[PDB]
Amino acid sequence: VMTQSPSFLSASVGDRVTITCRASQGISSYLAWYQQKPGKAPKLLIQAASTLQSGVPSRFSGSGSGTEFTLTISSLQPEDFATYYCQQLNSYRYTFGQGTKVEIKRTVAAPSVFIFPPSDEQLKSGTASVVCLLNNFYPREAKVQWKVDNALQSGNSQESVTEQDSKDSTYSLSSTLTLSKADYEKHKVYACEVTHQGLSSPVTKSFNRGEC
Amino acid sequence: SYELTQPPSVSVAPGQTARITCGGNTIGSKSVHWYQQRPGQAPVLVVYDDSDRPSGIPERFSGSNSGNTATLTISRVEAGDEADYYCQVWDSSSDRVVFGGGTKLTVLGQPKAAPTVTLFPPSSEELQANKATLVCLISDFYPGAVTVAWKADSSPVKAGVETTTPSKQSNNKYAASSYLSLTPEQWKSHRSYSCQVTHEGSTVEKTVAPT
Amino acid sequence: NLCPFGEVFNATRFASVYAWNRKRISNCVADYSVLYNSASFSTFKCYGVSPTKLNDLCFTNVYADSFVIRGDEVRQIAPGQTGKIADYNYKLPDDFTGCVIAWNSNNLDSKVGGNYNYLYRLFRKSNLKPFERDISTEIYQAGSTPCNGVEGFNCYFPLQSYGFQPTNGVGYQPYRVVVLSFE
Amino acid sequence: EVQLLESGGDLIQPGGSLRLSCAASGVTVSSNYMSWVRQAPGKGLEWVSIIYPGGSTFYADSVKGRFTISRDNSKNTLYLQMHSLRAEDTAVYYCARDLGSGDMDVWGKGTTVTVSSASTKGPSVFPLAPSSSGGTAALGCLVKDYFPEPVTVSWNSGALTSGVHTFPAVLQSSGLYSLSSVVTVPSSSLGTQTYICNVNHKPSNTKVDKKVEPKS
Amino acid sequence: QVQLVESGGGLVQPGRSLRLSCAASGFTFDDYAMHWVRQPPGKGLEWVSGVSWNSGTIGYADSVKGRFIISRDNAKNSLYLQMNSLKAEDTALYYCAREVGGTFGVLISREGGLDYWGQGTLVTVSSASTKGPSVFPLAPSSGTAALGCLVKDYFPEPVTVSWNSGALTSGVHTFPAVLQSSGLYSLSSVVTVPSSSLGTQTYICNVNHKPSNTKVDKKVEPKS
Ligand SMILES: *[C@@H]1O[C@H](CO)[C@@H](O)[C@H](O)[C@H]1NC(C)=O
Ligand code: NA
Repeated sequence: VMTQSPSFLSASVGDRVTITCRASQGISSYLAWYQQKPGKAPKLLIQAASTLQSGVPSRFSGSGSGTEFTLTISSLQPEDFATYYCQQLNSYRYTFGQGTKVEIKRTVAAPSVFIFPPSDEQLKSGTASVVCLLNNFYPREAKVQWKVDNALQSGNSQESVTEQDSKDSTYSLSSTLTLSKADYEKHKVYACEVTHQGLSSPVTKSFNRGEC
Repeated sequence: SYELTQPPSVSVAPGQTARITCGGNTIGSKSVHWYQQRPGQAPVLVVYDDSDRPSGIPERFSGSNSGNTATLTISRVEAGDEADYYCQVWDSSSDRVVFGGGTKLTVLGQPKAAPTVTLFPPSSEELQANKATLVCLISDFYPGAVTVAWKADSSPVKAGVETTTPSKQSNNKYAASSYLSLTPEQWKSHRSYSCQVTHEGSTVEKTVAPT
Repeated sequence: NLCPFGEVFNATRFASVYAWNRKRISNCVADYSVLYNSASFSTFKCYGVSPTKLNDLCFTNVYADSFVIRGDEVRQIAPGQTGKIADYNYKLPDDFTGCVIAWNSNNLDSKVGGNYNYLYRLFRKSNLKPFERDISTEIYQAGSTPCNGVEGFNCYFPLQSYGFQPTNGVGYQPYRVVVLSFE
Repeated sequence: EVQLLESGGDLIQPGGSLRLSCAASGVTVSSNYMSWVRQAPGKGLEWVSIIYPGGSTFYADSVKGRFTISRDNSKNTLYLQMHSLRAEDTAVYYCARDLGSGDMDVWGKGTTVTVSSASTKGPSVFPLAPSSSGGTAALGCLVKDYFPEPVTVSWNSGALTSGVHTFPAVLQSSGLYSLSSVVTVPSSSLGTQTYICNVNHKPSNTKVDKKVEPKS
Repeated sequence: QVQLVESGGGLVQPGRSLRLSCAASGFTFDDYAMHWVRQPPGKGLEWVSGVSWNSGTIGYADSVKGRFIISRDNAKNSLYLQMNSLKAEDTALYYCAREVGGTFGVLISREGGLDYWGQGTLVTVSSASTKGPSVFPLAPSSGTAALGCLVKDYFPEPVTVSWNSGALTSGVHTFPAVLQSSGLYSLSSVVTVPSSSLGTQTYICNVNHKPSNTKVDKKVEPKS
């Protein structure tokens, strides 16, 4: 088991980043570091714990021996934000680390909250999907609470988050409260309460069923 | 990195005894071996394990080892004993066999011999290939120091001259050879060419002529 | 007289696995009691013969093969095994009739700065035959274009150094192996 | 140049079998350590199998007895035979060249393998009509109840790209996927510019253009 | 009955490789330790590497550590020394020697020393190009008469000169080679023979330049 820490890491452009990879026992200097961006294949960075692969810029520095190994990026760059893995070398298992995701650190931004009632076309099918949107925010930690007639709904809503935007480094979240037609018509007020660091208080977007 | 230090040069008159030291940190704790090397030959073991001799080595060679200085003592020095000598030990710390810097043993009192000069004109085969080389050969002289000078008719020549450094022969004498590259037109223009070989003030001169 | 078992096992230094040494032993009475009654061996497996019941057996030739490998790689010194050692360095036949003896030698073969005396073969086109020895140092061509004896991309030196350090785990520590063969 | 092009990934039921290829150029498959490495959706890397240049093969414990690695020297191609597939085998499969010590310097683009018993279904595209938005409007499309992944969503046949957020799909309790694609547009262009989302689901040969209009 | 033949030397470009070999004969090879010792021209002896009776690598020179790999095959009574990433400071005459004694001997002995020594094989590390020599007869010009051969413009060292397939050794003296400003060596060898013997015995010098595969036998005779 390769214990890698931390799982997530926030840094700025030009910073000095340190990623730790700990083995349960001594592996001498048999360790490799990889860099993988979303949707791309992994890219070998450093082999033998301290040999920068040919072509990789001098920012990536590898060191460590015995049981603790570190990957050090001297000056972080916009193209360095990715997920980094460490691998045990010269072993029968070819064990990988869990991975360390390096993310960008910007100013806090509150999400633009929008709510969408289920369309009339979907209600004809016997199912109602209410959608709550959280647009362009940072950081990723956000809480979406569904309220139906002031009743907190848990157990019938799923949500999804985009990756960091390539331009403004913000996230967006979409929450879907899935009900059926009859359960949707037994109530009136439908709201999602959003709590985020960029909000002084939980903001709520609501609509009343039947009213425009 | 263990390091051995031998004197670069030692001079001993014939019939006397020579001492060649071999310094090192606690070298008395290690077995010291000595090797003789004659000019152009391969090394030959003469002393091993501080003070032992292989079969065929005269009893004149002896060795000692104590403290921080091992010594090679050769008694009744003959002229044939003039050669190079290296000491060697085993560095158990760095796992490496170490040799000394070497000691050139020179036997004094050798008579000053005049150089024997041999000069060859350019061969007819070389002249047909539009080249011309004069070969001046110097052998059987002592000491190993000689100044060579070429002459066209009666005027000197400095361009196109290559001369060896003196090298000791098997008989402890020295030899050398100088070469003068010319064109087939320069060799046939002058009436003669001369190779002057200076040695201890004395100058031996040989001359060749075209055809 | 007695067989020179003390020369091989108690040898000053052992060979690399790729250049594994072989000493032929014959015309001597072998006292195997010195071996199987020794509590200093970590690995001692015999194939086709019982260890204690060898003093009453005779053989035409007895071969002793010695080298040094990692502790993890000791399991490859056995019939029907695969791996860099069994495939590209020292291969035992499936019908092996002998014993394999190994012991930890971290106190002897490991250097602080990094040993250079123990190597292993990393690249090879095909697996070795049983009891085959390959000490060639030809540049291994891994790519489409030839190498003509020059390293570079897709042109790797076929040998690799272990670099035994004393701080390595027991799997990465050097183990002196001695393989006895009978026929 | 040097590249590894793998293919063969497809949707397959659990227990079934599939064969993946990996054609090589610039690297001799038979002369190198070749490995397969997979990556489950949203998870880390996992080494699967390796074949030594001498022919020896080694497998991971999760796939031992179910996966077989092999190669064709004449075609310079690596293979990964898979049988008795399980749901947890769903991953993106890469073929890589190992430099011997374990480090892999050459990678492919990867082929996707999805192991699931669920049947194929085209999605229903419902409009997320824009209402009152604040300083700017915000509408979208709900691509609900489809299997399997993936679906592609464009707006106005590609003419609208700025402000588009297509969210990752979520696996609903019914086993069908469902995502949403939204876009922010100026409130003044609501009654002038037409907005149509274009959803394509290749596994079901489904292509749907949904016209999103403000609700009255 | 105890000799150590060496080969594999020659000209090699800086950065390339070269594998030396040392054959043993007339003694039990798997009983003694074997060593490589090199010697640049005019410089001292530098121990390169060694290998014990059981093929155990036993250290390296600090300048060669990591680049040289020594090994032995007791079945072929031979020793090898693989040399990689060669540099100009590696240009030297490499010897091959055996060692009596302990530690790396077959048993618990002391330290007998480097017993027999081979003649060595010369390794030249240069980017220059190999060139075969040109042989010209040095005709005698009329006791005793002196004649010889001129081995002009060759690279690299060495060249071997004999006379009458080695049957003529008395009165022969082969001079060392020059190193002309053009970068090429030139050598000459002279024999002394009586004046009244020219018409009888023929004289032929045998020049061999292995690095360029050049063997020339030239007939020296009086001119005109
Ligand atoms: C090796 O030497 C030790 C003593 O140094 C001895 O006890 C042991 O029996 C020897 N083993 C062999 C195999 O000769
Ligand atoms: Na490697």
